[PDB]
Amino acid sequence: KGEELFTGVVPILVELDGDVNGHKFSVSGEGEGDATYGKLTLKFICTTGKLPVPWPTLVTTLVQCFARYPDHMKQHDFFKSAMPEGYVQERTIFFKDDGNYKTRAEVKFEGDTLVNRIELKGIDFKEDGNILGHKLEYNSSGRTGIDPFTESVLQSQATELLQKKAQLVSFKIQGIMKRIFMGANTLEKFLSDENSAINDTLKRRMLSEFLLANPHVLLVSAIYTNERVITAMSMDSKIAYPNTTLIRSLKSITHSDPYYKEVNGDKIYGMDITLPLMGKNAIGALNFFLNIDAFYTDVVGKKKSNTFLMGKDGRLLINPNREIQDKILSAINPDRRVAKAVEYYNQNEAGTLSYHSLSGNTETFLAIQPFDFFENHWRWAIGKYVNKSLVFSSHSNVYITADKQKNGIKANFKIRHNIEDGGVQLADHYQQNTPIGDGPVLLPDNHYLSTQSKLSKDPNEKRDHMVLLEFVTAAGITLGMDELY
Amino acid sequence: SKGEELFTGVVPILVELDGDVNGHKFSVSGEGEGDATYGKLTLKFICTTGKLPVPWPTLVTTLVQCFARYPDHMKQHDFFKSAMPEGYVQERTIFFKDDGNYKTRAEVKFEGDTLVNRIELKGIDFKEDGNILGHKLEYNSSGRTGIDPFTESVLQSQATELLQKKAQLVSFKIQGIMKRIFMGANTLEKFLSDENSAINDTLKRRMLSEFLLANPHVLLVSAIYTNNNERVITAMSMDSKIAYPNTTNMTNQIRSLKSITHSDPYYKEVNGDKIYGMDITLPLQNAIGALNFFLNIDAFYTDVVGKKKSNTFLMGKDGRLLINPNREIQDKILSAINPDRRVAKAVEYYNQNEAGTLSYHSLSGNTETFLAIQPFDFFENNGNHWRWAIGKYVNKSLVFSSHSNVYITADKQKNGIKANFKIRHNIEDGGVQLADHYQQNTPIGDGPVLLPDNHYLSTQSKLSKDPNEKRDHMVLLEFVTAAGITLGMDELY
Repeated sequence: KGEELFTGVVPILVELDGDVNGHKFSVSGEGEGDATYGKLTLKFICTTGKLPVPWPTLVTTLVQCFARYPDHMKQHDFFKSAMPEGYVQERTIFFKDDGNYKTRAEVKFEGDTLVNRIELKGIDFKEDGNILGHKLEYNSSGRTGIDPFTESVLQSQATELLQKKAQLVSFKIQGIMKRIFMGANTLEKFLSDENSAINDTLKRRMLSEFLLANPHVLLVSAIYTNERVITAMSMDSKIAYPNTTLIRSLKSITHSDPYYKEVNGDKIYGMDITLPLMGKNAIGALNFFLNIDAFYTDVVGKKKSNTFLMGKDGRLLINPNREIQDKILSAINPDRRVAKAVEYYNQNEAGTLSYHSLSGNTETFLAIQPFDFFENHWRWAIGKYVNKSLVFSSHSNVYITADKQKNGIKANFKIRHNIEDGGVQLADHYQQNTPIGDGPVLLPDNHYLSTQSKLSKDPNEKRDHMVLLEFVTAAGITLGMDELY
Repeated sequence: SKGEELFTGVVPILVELDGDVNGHKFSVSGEGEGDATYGKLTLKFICTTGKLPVPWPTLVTTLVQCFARYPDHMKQHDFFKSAMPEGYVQERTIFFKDDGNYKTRAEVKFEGDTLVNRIELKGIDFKEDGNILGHKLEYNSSGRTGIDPFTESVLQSQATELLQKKAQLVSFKIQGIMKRIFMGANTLEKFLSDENSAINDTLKRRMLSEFLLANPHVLLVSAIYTNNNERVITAMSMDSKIAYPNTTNMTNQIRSLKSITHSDPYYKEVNGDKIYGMDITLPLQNAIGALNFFLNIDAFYTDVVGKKKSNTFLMGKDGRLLINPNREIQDKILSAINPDRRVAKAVEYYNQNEAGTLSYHSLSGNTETFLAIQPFDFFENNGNHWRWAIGKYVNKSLVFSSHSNVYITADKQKNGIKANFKIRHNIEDGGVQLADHYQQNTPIGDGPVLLPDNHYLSTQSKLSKDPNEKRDHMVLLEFVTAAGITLGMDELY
């Protein structure tokens, strides 16, 4: 019921009202979540001026409702269950040898927006100490609480997953293209030389069917060299038969370089694939225009995603950002490491690589999956990429446990903040979540939530601010008493 | 590594152990198979000298990491396979705390198609009344001694998701194949529907043959004309050749047809072979005739099961096995094959068109099986009729057993690898018997090998017995996988 509210991208708003040692301040946040992937993209601004505390101290306080719960564990999800009315989330954060935060928040829906209103009160802080003195670092470093084996598992998983998703897109593209070429061959067999057996009217019906069976094709023409051309074209839902006009040397399948075709007032990106009708080996040729733009949803999906389709020389055939379509990768991105992707492509070998992204000043991890769309001329490649600095950052964990007396959940965990020039500042978290409203909620079995966070800055934001990117995922030993926990 | 190429399929395993522990000489012979693709090992070990003087669990690490599953991105770090086929020497010293120690030297190499493991083991300084020589260790692991709950949470969740995902991926491929059949069938219907056109029967035969050529999962197709020039044009995909057989009161059932239909699955006799399939019959404002084709279900064997046998099945109405690795249970219902009533949860998933997992006891052996069911429509109803389901299953007791790990590190001097690890054997009335392992592997041949970056190998093992084996023996099932922080240490630490 609440899971249903987290099916697409959800707009996030967060308002924090804070007072630490008498220093009052306010933080406003905006962004979006996708629980399908556990992705959180957030920007926070301090509206009162300078923030009196380090930004890292307020991350756990500033939405576990966007945690990715594997389908087998979607019954242990209280955060989404409490939606749409919401949940109260109170914490006490003890900074060792310093003050403590007391937070009370309300995470609820206001229309399509998931809101997080927070009241925070801090006391007993040292004015010269790591918090009020701003001596904590912006992001985590060092091996303090990182299990190498655990991180090995998770990293290997991430890399395999990225590689697999690229493979799965390729297969889907190949499926679509296989059918086109299979049908094109059949057309070739009938249109070859069925003099009388096939009258032009019957030929046209075969051409229209080809288009109907393969919506990724815009038009198809049989060019006979009774020099003539029977052409069919797909206008919206409707097959029309335009009267084009005008081979010989052709003796093998060929395709044009991709280009834009003007149909109506739209420019459609595609390519012309011409197949000879020979006969006695050149009776004519069959040509069709492959609508590459018709693959947008097949490559990128219904929601924007980090997927691209790439051709000869690293040319972007499909991309979420339409502005870089038809542009070469190495000509758009200065980072010369991108050339590894064209190299993978040219060697018809799948593989990963790292490069700097123009969009976002982030290190990007990219999986390239080359594939032949017909059995380097007939070769494309899928690209799946992700924020490298996020995906291979350390995981912090919270052991979620049910509190029956309060129809809710509880959790205790330790955040370790890096101190300037050496050492760790402990922040001992105590949490209790209670639903808003007396409706049925899912009290879960014990399980873990695992978070990767990366802090950054908006180069164009003049005010005191934090950009927060996170992955949040749920894991548990729930169907496996076979290990004897 | 040209070695990895030797581990592409299932590989036969043989293991010979020659043992001496405090003067008690013994010999162990092992047989089985590995698939490095999945990290799967299936082994049976026999003691040929009589009773084994040591507990079987003490010998599982001695009695084949060449079969570890290495992710593509970590392949350059697979020393074990890179040393093949010439092989590697694997020496260990195993210190049993407050007791004796094993010294093993083994040679893991190829002898023909068989990966062999010849082991010489020498044990000294053991207490005759102690956990080893006194047989006071248990058969399998128990208790929370050295399992990180979080780590096991990750791995278990991964396993469950993976199993569910693989079922989904087979379903899509089946749907792909079926989508084209029905797309082509519709086109046939459009052309064969106008008998009053210039579509001569000869042109109809060509369209029918193309349909078969484009869709090799179809055995034959017939256009049955009823309401004028009573005739039947049939094409059949014979031995790589499209032939045109000549058939001549199912004429009123075609007259009765008012939507697409399929027969119940059955076996059709073509030549001397029974081909399992079903008839799909499509009508040509009434009923000019019908188009019928026979869907060869057996033609989906490789699409469902793969080139190597695997734990996949294709299931129809009432839990009927359409495709299965074991051909003997084809056409049989799941609930009528397996006594375990929990199998009915599959069938329930199927009827509700909802994916999900379940547990049941496998006829196979005495194994608890974990099964993911993925229902899917192979044609677009509000009823079943046009629904199948994929089943992916695995040994539940193995997949959700604890993982033991070894930190593999390179030894540059000896052109090989090294590792230290600790196994905790459960003591009968008691606690844990530590077994501190020290390992050093060196290649046999003087050829190039891959010295790896540091990484982990992770093993799940389950010990069992063959009820029909009268001799002292161990049945060992294992998963072995490789994991590492290789392309992301900087972003991390």
